[PDB]
Amino acid sequence: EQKIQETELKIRSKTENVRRLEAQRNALNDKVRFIKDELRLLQEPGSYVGEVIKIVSDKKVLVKVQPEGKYIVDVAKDINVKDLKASQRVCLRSDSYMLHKVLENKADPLVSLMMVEKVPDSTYDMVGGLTKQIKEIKEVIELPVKHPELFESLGIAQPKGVILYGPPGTGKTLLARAVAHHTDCKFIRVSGAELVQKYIGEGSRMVRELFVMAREHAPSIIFMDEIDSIGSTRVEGSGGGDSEVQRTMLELLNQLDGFETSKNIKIIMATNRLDILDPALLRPGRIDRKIEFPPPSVAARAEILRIHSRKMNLTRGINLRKVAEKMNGCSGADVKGVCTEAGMYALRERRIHVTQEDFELAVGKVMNKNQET
Amino acid sequence: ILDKIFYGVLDQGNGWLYVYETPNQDATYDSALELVGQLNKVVDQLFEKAS
Amino acid sequence: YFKLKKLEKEYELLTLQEDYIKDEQRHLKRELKRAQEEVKRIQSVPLVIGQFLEPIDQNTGIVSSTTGMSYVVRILSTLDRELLKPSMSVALHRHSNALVDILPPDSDSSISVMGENEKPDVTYA
Amino acid sequence: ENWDDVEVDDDFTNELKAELDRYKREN
Amino acid sequence: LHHSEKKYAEEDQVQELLKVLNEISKTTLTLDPRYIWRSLKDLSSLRNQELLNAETLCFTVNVLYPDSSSFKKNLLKFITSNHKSSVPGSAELRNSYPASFYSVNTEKKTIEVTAEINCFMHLLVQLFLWDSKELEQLVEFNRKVVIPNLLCYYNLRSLNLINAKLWFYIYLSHETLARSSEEINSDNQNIILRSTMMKFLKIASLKHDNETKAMLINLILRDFLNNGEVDSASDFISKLEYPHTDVSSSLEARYFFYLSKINAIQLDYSTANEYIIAAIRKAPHNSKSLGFLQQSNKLHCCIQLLMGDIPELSFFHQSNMQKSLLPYYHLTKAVKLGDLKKFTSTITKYKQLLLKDDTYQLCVRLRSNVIKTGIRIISLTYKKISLRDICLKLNLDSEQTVEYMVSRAIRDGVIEAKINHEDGFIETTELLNIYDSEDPQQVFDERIKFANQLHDEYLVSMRYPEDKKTQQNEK
Amino acid sequence: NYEVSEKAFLLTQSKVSIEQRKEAAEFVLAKIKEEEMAPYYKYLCEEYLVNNGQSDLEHDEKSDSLNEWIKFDQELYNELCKKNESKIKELNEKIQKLEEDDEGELEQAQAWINLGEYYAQIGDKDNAEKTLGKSLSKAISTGAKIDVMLTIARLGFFYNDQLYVKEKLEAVNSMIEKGGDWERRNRYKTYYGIHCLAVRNFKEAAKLLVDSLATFTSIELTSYESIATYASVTGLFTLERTDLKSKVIDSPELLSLISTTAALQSISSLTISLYASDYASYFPYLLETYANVLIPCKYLNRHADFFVREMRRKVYAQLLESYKTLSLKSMASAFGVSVAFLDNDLGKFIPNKQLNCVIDRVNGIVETNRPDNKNAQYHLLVKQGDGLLTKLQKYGAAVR
Repeated sequence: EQKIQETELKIRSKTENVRRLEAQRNALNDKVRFIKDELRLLQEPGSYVGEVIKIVSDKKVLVKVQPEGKYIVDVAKDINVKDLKASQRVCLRSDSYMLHKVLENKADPLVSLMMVEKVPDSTYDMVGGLTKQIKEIKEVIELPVKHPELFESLGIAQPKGVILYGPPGTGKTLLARAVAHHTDCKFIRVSGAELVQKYIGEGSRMVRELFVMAREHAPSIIFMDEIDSIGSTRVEGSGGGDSEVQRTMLELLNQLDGFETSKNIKIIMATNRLDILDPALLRPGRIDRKIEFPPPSVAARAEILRIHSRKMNLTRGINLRKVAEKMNGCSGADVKGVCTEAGMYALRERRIHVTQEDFELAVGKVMNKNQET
Repeated sequence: ILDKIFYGVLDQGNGWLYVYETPNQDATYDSALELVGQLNKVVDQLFEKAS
Repeated sequence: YFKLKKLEKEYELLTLQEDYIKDEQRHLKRELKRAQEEVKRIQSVPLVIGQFLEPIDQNTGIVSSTTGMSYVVRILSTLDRELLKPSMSVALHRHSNALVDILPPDSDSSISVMGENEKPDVTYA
Repeated sequence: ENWDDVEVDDDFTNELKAELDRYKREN
Repeated sequence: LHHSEKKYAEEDQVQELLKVLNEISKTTLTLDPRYIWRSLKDLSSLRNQELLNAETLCFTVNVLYPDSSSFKKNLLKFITSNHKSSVPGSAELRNSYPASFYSVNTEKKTIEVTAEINCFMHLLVQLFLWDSKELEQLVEFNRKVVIPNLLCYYNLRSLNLINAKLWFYIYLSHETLARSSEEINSDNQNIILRSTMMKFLKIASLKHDNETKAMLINLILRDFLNNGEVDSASDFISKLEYPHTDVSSSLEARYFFYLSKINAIQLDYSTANEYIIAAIRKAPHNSKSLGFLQQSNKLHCCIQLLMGDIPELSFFHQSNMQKSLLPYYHLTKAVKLGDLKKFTSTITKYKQLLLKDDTYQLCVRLRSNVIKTGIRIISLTYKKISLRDICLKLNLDSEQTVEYMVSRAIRDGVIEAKINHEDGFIETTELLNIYDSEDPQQVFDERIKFANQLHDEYLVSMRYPEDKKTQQNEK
Repeated sequence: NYEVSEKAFLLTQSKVSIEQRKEAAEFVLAKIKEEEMAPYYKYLCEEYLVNNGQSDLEHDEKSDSLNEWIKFDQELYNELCKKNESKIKELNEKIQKLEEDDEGELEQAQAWINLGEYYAQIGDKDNAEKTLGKSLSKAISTGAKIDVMLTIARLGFFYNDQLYVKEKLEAVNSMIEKGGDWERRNRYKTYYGIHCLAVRNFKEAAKLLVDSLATFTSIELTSYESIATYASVTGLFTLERTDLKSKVIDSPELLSLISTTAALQSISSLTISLYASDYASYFPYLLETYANVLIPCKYLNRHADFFVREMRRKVYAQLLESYKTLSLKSMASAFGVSVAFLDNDLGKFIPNKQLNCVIDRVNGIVETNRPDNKNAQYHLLVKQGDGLLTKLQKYGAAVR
């Protein structure tokens, strides 16, 4: 019976070769599904996005089309007609001009610098160094945003806005990204240049885009430009730019508390003087708390020099407190400038570390540079 | 010639001279630089997925 | 006696699967042939301009063309997450409406013209 | 790693190296 | 006290027995019990010391004994048996269960359970013999039993893996008896041992068992090296019956080690140099393989010196085993400088140490390569050297003697030079500039197949384990 | 502590002048009076033997030496007990009050560091690291971290430990990585380059020495003038002739070292003579490099002859590039070497595959061996295939 058992050896021997066939079969099925998806996707005429207006008991629906207008389409067989609500984001096919699919509900209009980000790159260590600067942020921002029940338990409102102060050369612009990064919130930057155009309605629609976006995205942080006088990013306002859109902007921002009644919305604004804007902004709901940048004294700038020394390479025997006593009213821009000057003398010496002799030459240059104008 | 300015070799015994072209080779072994860097990393990462 | 019959029944699988291995290789050559033909239909001669907005699924995305009407195109297999720009002006197809290539944000237009020099001839120092 | 570490040479220390200075004046 | 000691080890022995009992009954799982039997050798050796010897006494009483009643008594007779409840039938764990080898159907001989029980019984017997180091009558008595029993039984795929490890104990226990004492009964016993290996090797040839043929060949090749028969070793390796697929890496390294010693006396060192390298790569680096790594590393140095090439000194330095490699270090320096009196005094002091591994007899052939290497050193440094200048370096006999040592060199193409007698100097014939020839292209074509050799052993091995994923249910 | 170890090292083997040990005896005799060298003072007899090591009045009574000042006396015996009292017994009562009263943290940690430094001069390495561990828990900033790297370094330079020092320095820097300035980072990197001299890493010793600045001074570990010799000898040993021009011969720090101390004669004599292709005057420059640098230094004695041999083979290779065939009246005549001795130089270098050259007997024409069309695309191109195949099949054959 060994002759038959020897023939059985071919079954187990060729079985290992059969297993190689299973390797090419799965690789072949991936190519079949790939080519099959080519004819389906490439022949699609395309589909746009529209908002649901109202539902009809006749198994139709009215969807507003941006390039066209309100047009009644037919509800798809896999889509519920009753699940469609007002201003619901759905997908409509451009061929038959009917309903195609349903997307997730969110506000996504034309985006110019309006894109909502999450935890950008910033830290309290680089833009910090002052005790009162960070402490006032915790009370005005960190407490009401993270724990809104603190003010609600006492039956009092919580600040939704802040006005930044202090002499020029603060650096609070990058600090705004640290507020959204450490609090795990969403950063929203509002640039008045992209939201104001000569076309009719741009000073309105672009502002209403922020109004509709802030409804669902309310747990976020908003930062507005063009008003900032504090010296970090300073346009010193606009005489003719803020003389027109001021009417279609500030009225829609106050409707958040009056109409939307949405919380956890932080409006970060900065100005050194109130001139071209509304003198009535001092009312609650717009300007609540005011954080002033303390003067860069010796004790305040002593820790600021310790900020760069962590990233910078320094030698031994350097006194960071004595350097702070050598100047007067040194802003945040001049600190980064004198550290840049100190790195220039190190390149001439071909040393990766900045010797104490280079600092005395760098401090002498920044004092005469800051004295002019 | 010691500083690689002029390309050539002389003969001190017979007072002769020879022809020396500037390129002595081309790019061949340079492909092993990407080969040695791959087998010292990719191979080590394969042991991590096994355990 | 069933031991002899159960063995001969297993060679029927071994009979077809020997020549079926090379059938997949010849089919793979046809799949690679069709793969090169599908790439040509994505771009070829016709091309248009479109603005990317948001994706949905692999090889699927929502864009905005020049005419203003949005269309669902087929995202290139190379662009997935990091390589795919969240908002960028890209190239599309006229009819089939498929993604083509990422176009650079050209600042040259008829309004707000900013000049640019290419290889100045002035010698340094 | 071949003909390098422990075998060394056991020459070229002093006597052989110091002799080569006298050859300069003998020419 | 003693009662609780016997029942504890027997429960663990049956627990490991029931795992391999149910796997061999349904279809063929035999690949799985092979992994369990690897740990069975280590778990049993540690267990033999604890709970004394009484774990094997109650195990025989539990199951049915075809031959095994008198074998335990004979094993217990040499140790001066201490009898505690030693009457057969004292411990009964069967209690009429299907997995317990139900007694009524077993005692009525209506079913045969002896196949898996008897073959497993002989395995535990050989484990205690090597642990207790029992010799003399107990070695020959068990050899007369297992061998006739294997010829009567018909071994299946799983049954061939049982006795595959028993043949190692037959050859191991026979060699330890001869080295302990030499007698006329040991030489005649080795004659039957040699004829028995070839009879069962033919049986495993039809079954095509990978582990069985791997264990036999390693034991057969070692027997040829002890007797030193060239015709028997050369004809045995020409068949190439050794499977390279499922055999363990430890069994592979032992195979390449034999080919290095066989090809060493064949005066072909090109193939023998590769076999000693492959034996190191296949052998594990753990402590249990140090015995093989110690002998294999000593053979590598002998192969290199016989090729004219000198091995690296870092092998005798950065390693941790260099304490035993000291005799080979002085042989390395003597070949380089070509000193006449250095090699003679080197092999004289270590003559006793090198006799154990039989590497001192190969040192006689190393004497010829002492000058041959020195000729290669002086030939590369001096292209044209006078005939009298070589004798002044190595302190040779005469110019007539040195002329004929270069003769034996270039016959095989070692030095590749010529001897001009009329001009009176030896000139090197190598002009280099071989990059433009086709000789390098011959080796270049071999490197393409070397990279392609890694395909069929790899791409096929992907789906090999994967058949258990599609068959078994997943969450 | 390094000033004694450098001078007393001449007491080991001096084949040239006895006055080298006499001038060094004035430094050893002066330091043992102020501080107790007993761990190193007794280590002189227990390090090397049968030269100056046999003379002792305490452990073993014999006289073999060229200097009798290495023997114990009653003066050093009384000073040994004084160091165990003022530095230990007096401080042990003061440090015990700070531990019970719990006064400060960093202020008390500095007392344990200063106490641990006393055990280094006494020779107790168990209590030196024990008091360091108690101060390590109280240390936070890098002010107390600078004395941690020295404590382990004192085992290598003072106690002469080539093994446990390298393993401990890598563990401390890996746990807390700061580095301070470049001079603090040199203290780790300087030993890494010096440790290569014991394990014979050849050109890998100057890797971290060249990048280190010339102002590095460790005092007790090493001095300012001695550290300049390590970077000068090993720098030319590692960097090739092309790197000597833009780094060694022209440097702001290096050229200031030889101007102050004339005992180097490396970055100048061995360079300028090589740039001028003059091998006649290049030969005697190796005498002052071997005799006045390598011999007096401790760690440079591990190699010795290994230095100048590779430097000669390097400069002989540059001569082979300037001419295809050389002459017997060029190398073996004007340079001072002799036919018998010069042939022994390259005689063992060629079979080592370090340098390829052809030496002639009768006509005496040295030919330059060149690979021509072979170069690195012949043997080096195919070597990477099988060289990486072993590491590629290591995890492939054994799986996990």
